[PDB]
Amino acid sequence: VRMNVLADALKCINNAEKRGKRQVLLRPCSKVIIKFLTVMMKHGYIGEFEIVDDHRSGKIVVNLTGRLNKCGVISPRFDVPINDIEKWTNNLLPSRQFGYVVLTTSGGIMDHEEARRKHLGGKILGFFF
Amino acid sequence: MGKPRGLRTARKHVNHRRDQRWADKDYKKAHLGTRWKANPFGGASHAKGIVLEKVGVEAKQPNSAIRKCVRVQLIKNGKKITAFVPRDGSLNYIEENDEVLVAGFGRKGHAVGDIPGVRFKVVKVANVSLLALYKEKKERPRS
Amino acid sequence: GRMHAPGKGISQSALPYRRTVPSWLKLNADDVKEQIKKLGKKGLTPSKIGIILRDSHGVAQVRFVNGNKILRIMKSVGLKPDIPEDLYHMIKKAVAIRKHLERNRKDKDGKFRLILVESRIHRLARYYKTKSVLPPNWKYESSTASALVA
RNA sequence: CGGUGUGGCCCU
RNA sequence: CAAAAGUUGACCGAACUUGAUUAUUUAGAGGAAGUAAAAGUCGUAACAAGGUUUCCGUAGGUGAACCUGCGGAAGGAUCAUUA
RNA sequence: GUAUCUAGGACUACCAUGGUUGCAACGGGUAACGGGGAAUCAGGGUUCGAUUCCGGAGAGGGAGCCUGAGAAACGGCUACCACAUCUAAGGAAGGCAGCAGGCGCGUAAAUUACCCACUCCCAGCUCGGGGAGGUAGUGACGAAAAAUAACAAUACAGGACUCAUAUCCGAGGCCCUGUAAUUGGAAUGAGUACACUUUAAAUCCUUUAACAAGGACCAAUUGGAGGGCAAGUCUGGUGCCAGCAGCCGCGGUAAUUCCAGCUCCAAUAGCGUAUAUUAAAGUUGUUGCGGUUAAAACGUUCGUAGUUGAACUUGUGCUUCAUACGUAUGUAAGCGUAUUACCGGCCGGUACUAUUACUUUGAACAAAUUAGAGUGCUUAAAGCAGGCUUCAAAUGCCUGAAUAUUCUGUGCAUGGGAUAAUGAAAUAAGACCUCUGUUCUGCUUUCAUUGGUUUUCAGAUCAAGAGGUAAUGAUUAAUAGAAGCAGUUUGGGGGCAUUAGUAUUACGACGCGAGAGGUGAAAUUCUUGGACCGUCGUAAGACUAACUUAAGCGAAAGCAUUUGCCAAAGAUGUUUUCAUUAAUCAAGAACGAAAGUUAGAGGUUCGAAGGCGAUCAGAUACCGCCCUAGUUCUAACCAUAAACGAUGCCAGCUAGCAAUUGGGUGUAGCUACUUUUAUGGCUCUCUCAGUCGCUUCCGGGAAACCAAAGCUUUUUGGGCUCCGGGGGAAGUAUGGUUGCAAAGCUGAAACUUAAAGGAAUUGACGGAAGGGCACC
Repeated sequence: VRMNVLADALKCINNAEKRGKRQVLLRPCSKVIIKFLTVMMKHGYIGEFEIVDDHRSGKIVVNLTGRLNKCGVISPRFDVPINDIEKWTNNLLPSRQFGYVVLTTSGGIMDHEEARRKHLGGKILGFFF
Repeated sequence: MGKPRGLRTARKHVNHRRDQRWADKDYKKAHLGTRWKANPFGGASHAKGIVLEKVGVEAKQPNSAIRKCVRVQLIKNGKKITAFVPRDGSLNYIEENDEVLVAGFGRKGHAVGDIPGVRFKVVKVANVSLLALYKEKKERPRS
Repeated sequence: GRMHAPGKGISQSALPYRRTVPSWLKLNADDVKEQIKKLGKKGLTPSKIGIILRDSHGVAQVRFVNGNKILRIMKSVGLKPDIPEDLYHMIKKAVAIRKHLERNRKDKDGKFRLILVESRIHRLARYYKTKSVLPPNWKYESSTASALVA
């Protein structure tokens, strides 16, 4: 059963560049997922992604540029306040230099350093580098 | 393949710890409450005992050695205690039926050297500091 | 998938994209609203009501010519009976268990198959118990398997 | 295609 | 008028004496396992095809190790053609 | 209703028949007073915290109670009970877990001190008093500080240095560097003691007159020194002795581990022992491992309590400016609209809002401790002191004693509207902003005061319009799932009739002749006239071979004669229906070949056990001969197997290649003749469910092996359950629970042990395979 519609969508992206699949056939077009792929394009991690919509769910095509290493996911959505976001950096990132964990607070979906300027505590969905 | 990553699961998830505390066989050393049972002097550091008799033990194979061991009774719980003397000689420093202090043997409770069934080592005899008697720092009282 | 089974197998229909075609169909939603008053009054189940309109006339999809689901098309002219249709096939399939296994016992393969449709009632009927399509204090009893279907 | 058990303990 | 001693009703209830009951301990003639077993006696099971191929759910039996029958498995020695 | 200062099943009486629980309730168990708090590192911590702070409790065991505001008080009393007091024998007295003492006890712990100066307290009280509280003697439990000399040439050896000379070589050598009981210069303060100081007084610390080192004194060790793990293959001694030693192992006559000496080292006023505890230990783990086999998936499938759940449910823009720098966009307003109703000058006050979880800023909320901002107590550990042209007067202001984390949490405000569910309008509310009633509940004001009488008002709520504008009110059916189906069907799946096929077993009869069977070999056994043999024939019960597959069906065990029957499932087919009906799962309910029991059948092959022949040293066995339990089918009863693919199940992706099962589909295929056709067969093409095999990671593992055992890599994450932490103790005890039994679901401990094993390489061209050699 499709338990979490978030995480299963993430991993097949990581199961593309290893054999070098420059494209991704992807399902099933949720609006929380559409709020997420542009964050990759907000730092230029993938290629062009497009979404056809059948009148059941929709499905996603994703091209890839090949700059990724691994996108990940913590499960389920742990609740994280402001004063303890830094714990989820060092356990999830290679360093403070690059990479981005991505949570979502009551204001929306963002980067952690974006959230470190927006200052509103929220829930982890995933991470990538 | 298993482990319970559900969020609202914690009421399962510390019952399933304690149900497997006594698998780790070096963690029942105090948890079952047996330190008053069979650590043969009662769960303290050392034991103000009394000498019973000098016993003729033999070392483990392939080592034909005779460790010249002693028998102890205790005034704390009153059982039979088999101890061991270092630093060859000192059987003439025993002077049997003496109020003896006896410590452990330095493995947290097992047979250490080639020496079976002896889970102790002496450090004191007759309240007069057994260790410094070979180097003759303290004069040994005889009577 | 395939709950009571080893198979991963998958078989279903395939609905098309648009929601109005057949536009060439001169038939409206109104004569088929009489056809359910004509055909569905003869005791037919909501599935096989929807299969005679496909082959004969043939409307591809009544959901495109009319908005309501077909039970509501049963209800809005008054053809929803007391019993939901799909368990009514299961209980008939359940009552054939107490016709084969009443005399011809030792069929523990067949006697396995009682535990399915009793469970395939009791998980399924728990859903329809909630949805207020039949009231609670509806307990399936073993003697009732004859008379619920007959 | 016939049988056939045993080898005191310790030596870079 | 106040008013001691003596005391009826209770009222809570010390301690006294049986019975049952909780765990920790405790004797015990014979019974029966474990390791210590290494200088003991009788065999030779298992490991090569261990010289009778092994192996488990159980039955029945002999000093033992085991043997024996039914149903299986490859940790087998057969990944095997063989028209 | 009683009592009680008062709630009250507090408790009496009358009444009801309830509170509570697999979200571990009641039951026991703890070498368990809670807590503020304490110790260790990267976090998460696991241990504890008796003990100065706070709070709750007890004064031997227990229990009543006076007095007072206030005890169920014990440095108040009473009882009894325990253990002890005195007595003239009539009586009286008793709790140190207050202080300092002893006694006992156990590894285990201080003066029968001084003082009310400090801090607080007591009252009639400035004044009295307080082993509170302060100080001292006790104390290597601790923490902090820091003495063992410093300096000189010669010296004696090494080097640079100048230089002879250079595979060599020395001298000018020499800042240096050592050894120097060589020589010193002797720098000094602990000891030392006037006086002083501080103190209730006194000591001690600081200050200090007089004292104070050629060391032998003014004198540091404790443990090591084979490897771990730092540093004599020095010596004597010793000979598997004594020992050593955490482990690995050293000692068996020329010892690197023993005993000494030797030097070397370690840390140093500290070293060591044992003992619990955390770290090492990512070997208690969510982060953070493991399950093919190294320890390890219930055999099984459903199945609630569990727990986790699809998607879909108001916004990008549009214009401008603050604004980065023609450009950008991260800014606010306008603009695709409750951007709420009103009075105010865009701007104050007021009408006035489906929730949670979550997070926002917070509020409240002892310190002390931790962290710590300040801060030259001589420094530190402290501690909150003190700093200050002031130098010639001090009037000399202040800084202070902060700040948050353990002041974790729940809950009590507020921000915010992502995530996470919940939440309307389908036996009918779609609304009416509302003049609103075709309800009625009135409700208080003016009728100076007051009501009989009724309207405005109806503060209003409950009928109520045909004041019905009403897109009037129902998300897609998921490569979710379930049901449906001319459906075409499939299969050694089941049930249940009915049925076939050779053997074999004797038997029957004929035939013929003395052998037959069996073994490595024989023997046990059959046979004079008729075995074994040939032959037909009668039954008889078991089995359903061949066809049998790296086929298939089934959930797994298992499951093969025909044919009918009675069903049920899976797969494709489907522009059927349904609207999340879900996945997996403690407890639990169906099913599990035999083996094996419980009565009742039926008896063929065979057959544990039991006899007998060989063989052997023995055979109680491997081989034979006989039959016995039983396999057989009916009725049930245990329910375990290596019940194995030694790998649980459902969602996704990632690689081919080749077979083959079904179902589809295209032959722009042949073939078949009923005819070119038709149904039909095969071949090709496509297709889903695959399952097998093979290929190579280019994945992963310790490897063989693996397409999943991969995606558990980056100290990682798709869900859910059991389940392992070294051996052997041991799947044994002890009880429960279940069985008619044999037995199962269940499952430890003292003790004992340093290894048991995981794959792989090598020794076996060590009676083991294949091929080749001499009269060892």
